[PDB]
Amino acid sequence: SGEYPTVNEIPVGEVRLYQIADGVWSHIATQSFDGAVYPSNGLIVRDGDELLLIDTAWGAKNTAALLAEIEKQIGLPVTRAVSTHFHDDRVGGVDVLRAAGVATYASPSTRRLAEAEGNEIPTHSLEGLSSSGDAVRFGPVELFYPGAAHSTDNLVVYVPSANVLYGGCAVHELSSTSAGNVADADLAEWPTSVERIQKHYPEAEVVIPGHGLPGGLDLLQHTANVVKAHKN
Ligand SMILES: C[C@@H](c1cccc2c(-c3ccc(=O)[nH]c3)c(C(=O)O)[nH]c12)N1C[C@]2(C[C@@H](CN)C2)OC1=O
Ligand SMILES: [Zn+2]
Ligand SMILES: [Zn+2]
Repeated sequence: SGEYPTVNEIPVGEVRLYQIADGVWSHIATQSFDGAVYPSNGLIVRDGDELLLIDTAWGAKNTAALLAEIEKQIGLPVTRAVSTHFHDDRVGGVDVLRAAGVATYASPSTRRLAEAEGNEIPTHSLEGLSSSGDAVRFGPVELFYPGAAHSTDNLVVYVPSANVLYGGCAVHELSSTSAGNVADADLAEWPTSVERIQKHYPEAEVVIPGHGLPGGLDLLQHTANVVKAHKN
């Protein structure tokens, strides 16, 4: 009823949307992995009379529910989607999107890693993002490669119209006490990559993590702290 949704307020197999700013929503879904339940976030950005989707809802059925929730709450067509790294909470559901007529995009590095690991594979390659600090425009957002962090391929997304920074899983929520799932992370480079984000988006007003509650710029420094301490 207004608060940011958690696993406790999302019906089973359901998706909720949360208005972040004018023409910017996050989407929140729930999924089970290795016997535990987790929330995860993505982004929706108005693209004129179309919508740009950032990341799936972690699963084919979740992502079908996501499209239905978008049509119910927003009513504009999702035409393009970007996956910010190769894990299932970012690409799981790309096959559903592609069959729905959504054009799916990711960096070549993400597409390679998804294919190698048996995850669903976005159709289109996003060039110009292979060196840390690279940035390219994509409809109403800027895509930024900060360097290796939560994964070697993780991208972040900035909505300049609203100064919204979508950090993806390279950014953790403030309540985070751990670095999350670090199976594919580079703990040594992660703080340097967060520093690049901080330097590049100093005017960010909202910071959205890959999982958990949005906040302000403090999420960036907190993420660095938790990752450095995890490594220690
Ligand atoms: C699908 C994703 C995933 C699954 C379950 C939980 C998480 C969390 C997380 C978030 C908060 C928290 O408190 N704990 C855990 C994150 C995260 O931090 O982004 N990712 C999760 N995967 C799977 C995988 C691939 C590898 C295969 N060998 C394992 O590495 C991942 O990042
Ligand atoms: Zn991940
Ligand atoms: Zn994640």
